[PDB]
Amino acid sequence: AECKGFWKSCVPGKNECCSGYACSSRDKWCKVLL
Repeated sequence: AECKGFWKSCVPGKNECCSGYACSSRDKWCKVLL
């Protein structure tokens, strides 16, 4: 099963993004550590 990316749309509490990525409910998108 594939996983979210960096620009994908995710929800808070789910963290569908791949390991190392964070979720932001502010814009409901994915995040990546600089």
